Amino acid sequence: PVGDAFLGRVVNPLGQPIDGQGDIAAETRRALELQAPSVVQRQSVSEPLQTGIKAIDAMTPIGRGQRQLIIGDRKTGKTAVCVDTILNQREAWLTGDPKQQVRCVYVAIGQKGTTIASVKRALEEGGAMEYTTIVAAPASDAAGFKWLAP
Amino acid sequence: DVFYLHSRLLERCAKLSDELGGGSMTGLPIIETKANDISAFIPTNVISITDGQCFLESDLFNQGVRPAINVGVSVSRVGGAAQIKAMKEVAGSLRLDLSQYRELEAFAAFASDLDAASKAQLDRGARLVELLKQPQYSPLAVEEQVVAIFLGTQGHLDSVPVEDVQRFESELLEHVKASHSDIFDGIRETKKLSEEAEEKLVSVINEFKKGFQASDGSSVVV
Amino acid sequence: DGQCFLESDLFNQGVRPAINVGVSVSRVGGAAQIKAMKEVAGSLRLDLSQYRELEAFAAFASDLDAASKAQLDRGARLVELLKQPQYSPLAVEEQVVAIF
Amino acid sequence: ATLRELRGRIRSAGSIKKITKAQELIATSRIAKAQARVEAARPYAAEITN
Amino acid sequence: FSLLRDEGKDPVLYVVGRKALGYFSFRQRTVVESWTGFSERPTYENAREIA
Amino acid sequence: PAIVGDEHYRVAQEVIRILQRYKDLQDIIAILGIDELSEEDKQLVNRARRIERFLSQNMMAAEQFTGQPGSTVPLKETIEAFDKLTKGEFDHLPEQAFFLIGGLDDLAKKAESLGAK
Amino acid sequence: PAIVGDEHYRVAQEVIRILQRYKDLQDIIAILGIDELSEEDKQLVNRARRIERFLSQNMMAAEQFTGQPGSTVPLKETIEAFDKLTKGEFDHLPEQAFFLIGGLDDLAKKAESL
Amino acid sequence: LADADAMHAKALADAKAESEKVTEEAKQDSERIAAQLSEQAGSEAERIK
Amino acid sequence: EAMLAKTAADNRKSAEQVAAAQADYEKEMAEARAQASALRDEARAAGRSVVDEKRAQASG
Ligand SMILES: Nc1ncnc2c1ncn2[C@@H]1O[C@H](COP(=O)(O)OP(=O)(O)OP(=O)(O)O)[C@@H](O)[C@H]1O
Ligand SMILES: [Mg+2]
Repeated sequence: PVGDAFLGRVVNPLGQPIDGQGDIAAETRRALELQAPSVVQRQSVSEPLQTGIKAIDAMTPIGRGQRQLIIGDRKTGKTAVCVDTILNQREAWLTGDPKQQVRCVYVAIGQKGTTIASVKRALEEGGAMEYTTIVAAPASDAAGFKWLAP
Repeated sequence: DVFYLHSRLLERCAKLSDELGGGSMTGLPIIETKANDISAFIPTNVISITDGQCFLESDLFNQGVRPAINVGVSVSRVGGAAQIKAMKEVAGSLRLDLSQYRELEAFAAFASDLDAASKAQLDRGARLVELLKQPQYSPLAVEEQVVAIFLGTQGHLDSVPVEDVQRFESELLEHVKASHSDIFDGIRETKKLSEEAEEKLVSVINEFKKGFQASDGSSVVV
Repeated sequence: DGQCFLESDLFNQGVRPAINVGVSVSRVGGAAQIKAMKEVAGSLRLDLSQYRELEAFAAFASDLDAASKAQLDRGARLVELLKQPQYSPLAVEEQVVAIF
Repeated sequence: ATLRELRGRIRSAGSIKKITKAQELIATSRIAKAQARVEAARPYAAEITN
Repeated sequence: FSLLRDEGKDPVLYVVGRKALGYFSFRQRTVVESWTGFSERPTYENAREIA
Repeated sequence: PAIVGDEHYRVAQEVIRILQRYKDLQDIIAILGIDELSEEDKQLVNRARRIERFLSQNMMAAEQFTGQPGSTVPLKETIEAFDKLTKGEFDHLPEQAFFLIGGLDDLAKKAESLGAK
Repeated sequence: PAIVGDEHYRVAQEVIRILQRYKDLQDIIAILGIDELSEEDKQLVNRARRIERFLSQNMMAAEQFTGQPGSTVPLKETIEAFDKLTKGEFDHLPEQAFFLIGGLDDLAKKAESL
Repeated sequence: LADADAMHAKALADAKAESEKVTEEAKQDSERIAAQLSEQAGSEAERIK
Repeated sequence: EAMLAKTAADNRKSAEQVAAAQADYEKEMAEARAQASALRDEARAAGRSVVDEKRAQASG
């Protein structure tokens, strides 16, 4: 299921809520294997996606529609960078103009549940949880959920 | 088909054409390397698939560089197209300054033998490295980043000690936001740093420097 | 319950038995020694590990303070004291006196 | 572990290379200064010899 | 030293610098006087004292 | 800093930075020797050797292996001691004085045992 | 030489030698400054800078970005031009004359433009 | 000497004036910072509510 | 002779004063700047403490 009702909610790879906050009203359904936009359905990437981090925003800028890999060893700050980006989107959200707003999806694959709870708490502190959805496939989930969460 | 797994996943993040609505999805895949081995199978696949890479390093993290992004190897194939005009202008010199500083870091202690230009390069690079540091959970608005990078790259940090740069920056960003927010407005609503705004910002920086107190008491004026 | 690592490089240097002190260890410790040996050799292994560390560190030290030179000399003497020819066992009291 | 210690040796050799190259450049500057000092000393030596 | 020994002479050793100090300490040769700490940049004061 | 406080975090970061720099300089010291470092790097190396020694401790469960009774150090004393170490207050004491001891009182006693104050 | 001929190979090797020795001087120049270099070294630096600038060219694809149209340089013209450059027959001219031009005719014309 | 003494006296006077000015500026901006932080604390407290 | 000595001393004293005036100037410039910086620092510390206690009471 897919819809605006998935903002602020934690779900599993099947879309079923796990935050214990009740049902999620689905605007519609969407197959996981729908083909990507074709080479002629795109346009050049020309809009900044401000991560709020000077290093990225100055040295390795990220535009809307881009795939920027965050790669490093453990405990190097990868999740910190991603959560910083999600939090930085808050002013754009408050603008109210969809051409500026960024909805955020956080897919947590294989993390222990308390780590996901910590990330959700951090997002709540910064108010990012109003425009963020978390898809959780904790370490205790079947390999199928870990494979499907992204 | 593991490469196919990740490639089909990540090719769905795209910037649609205006006919389809103009919407976009930006992907930030995370990859954990072991022993900083980016030539492993899955890191290799994902590095091939994506547009740019931000390489985070444990050694930089321990050295105090946080976020620990290795600007030497981190790349963004989109580049300036993903930056506003003010950011592209101010950040233009960062890459070369940092590369030259990393080349000269071996000569930290021999500044007497360094020619004036090379010692200036070394000092500027030290200030710039201190500039890119950022505390956790503290994203900066693009105008704030533009002003901070302007401080770094216009030489306004040359009179400040390294150990104070960060603090200086933050306080200055506060000062402006407290009393000269029009600079932030101009930048945000025009996406460029106009000449009048630049000169006003320079005057504000100079006044703040007259006000600023270094950690060791050294004057940071001029 | 522990191991005695033997190294050919130590063997060729004259350290016989070629026990690598830094990585060799017994997981029982003083419980496997008589009281006298435990008293004389309480921290010998740590002493020798630290001595090897310093010797590696002071390989090209143009000068050393008094403490470093004293530790190096003591460690060299201990390393010599632990060398032993084959088929030459020492009764426990002889070992206690030597370590003393 | 072979790869681990080989990478460690590579890192060590890289640091050594950097230090030695820096020292070589510093020694170039020092040669310049020492030759300048010899030149500065030359005239008094000539005069006292005369 | 060999030439002076051939000429029926005894070398009396003086040293400027520490490397020679170590070399002669190993050789056990006695160093009557030693000046160190200015090899990189000698001043006329050191030369005057030595002379 | 949110949980452990600003001073604890600052001291921990300083210790980690010093030890990382020491690790970086260790190979240079191995080959070229310590005399070819800058004065600040020499001070950092001495400080880092003392810090890494002081990080060691005589544990209660380790007496069987050493005969030395274990010791316990309060957190505040640990923070203060490592702040002093990173500031170079104990740079004069022999590094052996920092090996397998408890708090600052044990450090002073061991330094006295080695003929230093 | 078996494929491209003797003159082409000789000019190419001379250009490579000059550029390589300039690359060697890069580090000394950067850290210690250019004035630290000798007079022969400075002459070679000037010649190598001129050669590496002349290796630039105004590309046809560059027309869209910069209005100036691209140029095609015949191989023999390139060989003779770089033979002259390696011989120092252009050191007197400024560096700016050597950016994004074609053959010797373009070089001269831009020189009279400076 | 008379001119130097006059310059010293006027420099001290101008120093006192500017010191008062910068001190009042410091008080004003410190009050502004305190009010802003208190308002932010109230806002986040309302958020927690 | 006393007049010549007095003239020399007066030139020296004028040179001393043209420097001591600016010295005292800069001295109390720095004093005021340090006092202002300390006031700002204590204001920031007070604000941080106030927000922290607001956090605590709100959580309770
Ligand atoms: N900019 C920063 N400044 C200070 N500390 C930071 C910063 N970024 C991250 N950290 C800290 O570094 C540690 C690791 O950060 P983080 O968990 O984000 O990294 P990671 O690479 O995602 O880790 P993991 O392998 O556990 O998933 C945490 O203590 C985090 O608080
Ligand atoms: Mg993580």
